[PDB]
Amino acid sequence: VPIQKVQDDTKTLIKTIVTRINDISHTQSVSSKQKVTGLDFIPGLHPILTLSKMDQTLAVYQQILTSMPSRNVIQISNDLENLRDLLHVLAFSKSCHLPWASGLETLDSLGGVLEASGYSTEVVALSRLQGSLQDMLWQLDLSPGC
Amino acid sequence: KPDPPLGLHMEITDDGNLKISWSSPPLVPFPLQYQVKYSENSTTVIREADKIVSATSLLVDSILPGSSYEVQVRGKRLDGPGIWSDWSTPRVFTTQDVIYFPPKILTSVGSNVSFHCIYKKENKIVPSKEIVWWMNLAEKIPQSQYDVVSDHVSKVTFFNLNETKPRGKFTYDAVYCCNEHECHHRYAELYVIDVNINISCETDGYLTKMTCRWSTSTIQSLAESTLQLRYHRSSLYCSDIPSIHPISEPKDCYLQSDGFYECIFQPIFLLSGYTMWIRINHSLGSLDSPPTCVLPDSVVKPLPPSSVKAEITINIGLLKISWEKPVFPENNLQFQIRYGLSGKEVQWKMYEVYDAKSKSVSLPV
Amino acid sequence: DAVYCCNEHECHHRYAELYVIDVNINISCETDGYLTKMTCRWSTSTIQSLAESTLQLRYHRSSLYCSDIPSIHPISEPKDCYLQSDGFYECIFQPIF
Repeated sequence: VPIQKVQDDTKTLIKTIVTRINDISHTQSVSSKQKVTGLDFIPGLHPILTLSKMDQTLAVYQQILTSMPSRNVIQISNDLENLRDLLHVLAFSKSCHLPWASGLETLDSLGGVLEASGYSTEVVALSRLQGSLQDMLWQLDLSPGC
Repeated sequence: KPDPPLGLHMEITDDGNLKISWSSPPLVPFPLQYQVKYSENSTTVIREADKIVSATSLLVDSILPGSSYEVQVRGKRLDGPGIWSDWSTPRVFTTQDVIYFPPKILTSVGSNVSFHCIYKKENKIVPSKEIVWWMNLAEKIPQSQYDVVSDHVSKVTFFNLNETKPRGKFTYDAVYCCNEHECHHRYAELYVIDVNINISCETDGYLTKMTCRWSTSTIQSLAESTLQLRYHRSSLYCSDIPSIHPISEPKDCYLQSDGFYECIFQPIFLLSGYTMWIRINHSLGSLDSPPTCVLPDSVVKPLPPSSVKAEITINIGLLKISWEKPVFPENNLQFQIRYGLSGKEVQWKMYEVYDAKSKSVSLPV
Repeated sequence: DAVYCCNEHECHHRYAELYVIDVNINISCETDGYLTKMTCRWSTSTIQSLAESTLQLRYHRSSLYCSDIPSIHPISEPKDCYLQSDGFYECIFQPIF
């Protein structure tokens, strides 16, 4: 397993998800950094310093995206899974043992927001995902640690 | 008291042995021991033999041509003071002259296959030196191929097999075993099918699904063949050497107007190695085409670059070309630019850009 | 369009729904060359944007002539229209007055 190739592919998957969100016109007009109350469970821009943090963040995003009926969103969830797997192989090449992140146990609340306001959940989840991926991409050269 | 064994069948093995087979009754949750009675009635010898077996099959060595085999089996519980079942209904199997072992061979291109035969002439087993082999009754097989395995039985060995060409309905080549000039009606069936089926996949421009295609053109020769794509998903990446995995799942493929089958994988795992092959489930046997592993992220067909702008720079006089890098793939890209005078036929000049962070190029015109 | 009510900078999840649909639908009719039936057509092109919308042509027949100003009448009947290959709905009035 080439380490350099895996690192570049990890970069690529992150850029890939970011660009996908860029294609989604309604998400572009929405501020990534902006805080919206109720959506706090979604892992938005809050410093993601380490690989385990990245893994749990991506896991929660996958869990949220899986529940929303949209063709683009299902794939984004899949991309997030592959990104997690890439992080796991990098952690292996670095001699780190990454436990497989479960999603949020606290999904019993997400149903309410999905029912009441689908639009808010989708736009927030996508814009915060794009932001989180951008800082992850920035930090992946900084020699990320476990 | 178990019920008598059901479904008593008799097939000839590739070795030329008579394989008696049966099914266990479906209602016994415990192993059975079987007793097989068989008689061999030839024109010159009657042999009776009782064999006890724990398997659901029996081999009988060296089948005699022009003999009649009657077989009965009964079952008893293997463990403890079991009662014997009643006997199965008697099944008579009267053999015909001339033996092929095997009766049929289903193989792929480039393999080696060999047949053995025995020729019975007027209740006598002829010497192997007399036996001659023929293909499709058209022509005699070269003597170099023959090998005398034993005094009674002759063998032909084939090397570097080529695809069987179909003659009318028949997909296979009829191999005949003859006593000198004179041949017999029965022949052996050799089936060679090109398993070299190209499976190509393409992920849609939004990377939401992956469509895989393969052509039927090599397989339209076999009526009764059914085709099923199988796939095995790896957790990450493709192996250096793809191989058939015992645990596989089928995929629904739909025949398109262009004659190709189209199978859509949705959702798709971009970084999971999808090993695929075609399962050809002939009436006797299953063949898997050579497996190929495909990574959906590495087989992306990108969307064309959008927002393409071509302007010639004022004062400088360079054809400045600009665009927006296409959404997919986000990997570093090399770009190819064709340009030419606009007309009924455009004489395209080609230019390649290998800078990943490049969004505009200026080319003299 | 989702309209939101927010306390200063910070907003809430719930919004108000505003639906504006182009109702400017051209209905054109044509009586066959034998004047035995009248076929009316209208395009879907403005309304293909709303899934879950159902479309029903309604008509009110006057005893004689058309009014100077057409208006919706409370007593109306529906007409069976059939979508054609050209993307237009076709409704045949037979017999015709």
